[PDB]
Amino acid sequence: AFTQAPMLEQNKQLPPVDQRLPEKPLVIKPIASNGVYGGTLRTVMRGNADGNGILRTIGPQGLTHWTQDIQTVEPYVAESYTVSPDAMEYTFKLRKGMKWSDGTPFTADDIVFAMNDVVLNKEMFPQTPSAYLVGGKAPKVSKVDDYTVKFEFPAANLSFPETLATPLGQHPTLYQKKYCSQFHPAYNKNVQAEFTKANVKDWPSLMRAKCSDIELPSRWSSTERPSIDPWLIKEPYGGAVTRVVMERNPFYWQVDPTGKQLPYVDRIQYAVVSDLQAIILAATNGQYDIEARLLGSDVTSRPLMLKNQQKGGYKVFGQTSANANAAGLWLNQTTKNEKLRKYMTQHDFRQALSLAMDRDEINKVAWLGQAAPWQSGPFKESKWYNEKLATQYLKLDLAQANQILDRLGLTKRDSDGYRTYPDGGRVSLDAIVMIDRQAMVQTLELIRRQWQKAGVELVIKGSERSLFYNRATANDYDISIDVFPGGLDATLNPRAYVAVHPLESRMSLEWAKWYLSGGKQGIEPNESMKKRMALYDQFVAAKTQSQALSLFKQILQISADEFEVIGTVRPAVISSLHSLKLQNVNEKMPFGWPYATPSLSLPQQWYFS
Repeated sequence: AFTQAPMLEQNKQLPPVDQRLPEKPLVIKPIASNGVYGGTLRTVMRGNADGNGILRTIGPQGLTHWTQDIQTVEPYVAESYTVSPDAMEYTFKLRKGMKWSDGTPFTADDIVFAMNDVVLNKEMFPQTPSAYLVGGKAPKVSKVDDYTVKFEFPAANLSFPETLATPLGQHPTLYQKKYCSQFHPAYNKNVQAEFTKANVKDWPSLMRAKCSDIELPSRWSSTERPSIDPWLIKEPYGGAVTRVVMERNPFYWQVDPTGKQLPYVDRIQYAVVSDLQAIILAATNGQYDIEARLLGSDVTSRPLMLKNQQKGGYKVFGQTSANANAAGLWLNQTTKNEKLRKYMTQHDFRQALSLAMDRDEINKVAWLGQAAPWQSGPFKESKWYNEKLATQYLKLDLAQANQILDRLGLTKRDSDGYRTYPDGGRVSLDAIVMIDRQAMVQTLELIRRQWQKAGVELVIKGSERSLFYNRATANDYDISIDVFPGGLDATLNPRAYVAVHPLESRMSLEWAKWYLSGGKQGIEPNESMKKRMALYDQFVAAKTQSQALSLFKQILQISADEFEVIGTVRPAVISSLHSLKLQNVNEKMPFGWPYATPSLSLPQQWYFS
């Protein structure tokens, strides 16, 4: 029934293609055209700790997969799934006859092993990955038959199919029972014997070294770890290698609509390059068939990328980042500065700071005019769009900023012209920033000059990553600048709207610590934030789509009313490229880690014309 790549037909030692495929392979409809076999995809990683560059090239092979427009998911590794009307139980049907890369059967036993003996095993994971929890509670995972697996959660868990389409939700398909059980004491009663050979103290360390985890280097550094990936490691991603090579999985489990077993492309070759400038040089000379991850953020490179398209033989395409803001101001409402805190906690003070900002200037200078003014809210293309959350207080209005600050009682000036607190002291805010993030540093320098005209002093505290994070978790900052997620991914990454992320909800990480500790640690949030946290717990456990929509829209509305975080610009278009010869790249796909882009575009159906 099916056909195969010439390089596999060249291999007389493989089983027949019909026996390498499942009985019912997943049929992949191409982005643009039915493809032809062959070729080597040339791409690039920066340094030797860039393993997600492989994952975002080949794609997580999860139980479900995002649609191209990322509005929902469809069965992927699973042939089909069902959900109970209370949304607590998900049952997945697997593809009979599907095989791992080593030709052995892929069955419910593998999913149940991955969940019950790895993911939910507390020696392996003392903290269970949140992808498999609802309100912090784990499901019961059970084998129904050789090709059916059931997940039973203790509360409704409507987001689970979406979670299973993200890179962090792929554990269910990551662990082959046969191979991995060798390193597990419930199966290998002599496993302690493997420890010294592998230089490990315990079996979780052995399991991580041999069988790995979503983002561990060990995922890509061995050639013997079985997978269901479209290409397989052949020259591995060691810590000092200069190139990685992957080759088609002869047991890949998908066909195109003509019955060709995928992928079309035979091999992927990754250059490992230490200097981002050398990557830009190579890319703008056409040496990569795809680069849609590393170059797109450096707006300084777009002019040369565009100019050299004809010379290099490539096409630039623009992608919309999922992030709502490229460099947003997180205002710390639990700042230890008691005089400042009296104003930081006032909505109108935060409003005044936003009105004193000139986002057109920030865009022109920091982003070469390629971004656009924006606050924190989802984009119009998102079902979560809230006009107020997106666009309030965006236009420069220095007169109104000063009117508000006068009304708040900050009229007395010091000898330098700055406003002072009633009790004395310059109105001054410390902003922490990671020094190597140049556009963010430049953004803060611009805001510093702009806020001077409102009589407010911004003190830039740039540092390397460790001190930047240590300052945040120590509650030692007034402002922190970093991205606002939520343009497209608001429910996946809600950190700007409700203080649930322990490192990044920097309207107050002490508030987040209170939320995550059941109120025993951290600092009790204000009523509007406690209300959102309660709504968020209700949302995660919502029993119907309509209830979930209502609850999360309410969170976004309260966030808009409170105006806790101040956006500068939504990201410029992400400049990506592919060779003109490379077909079936979805140039309309969004950009983002939750969709593992560019692999969202189904690289197994890219092909060379």
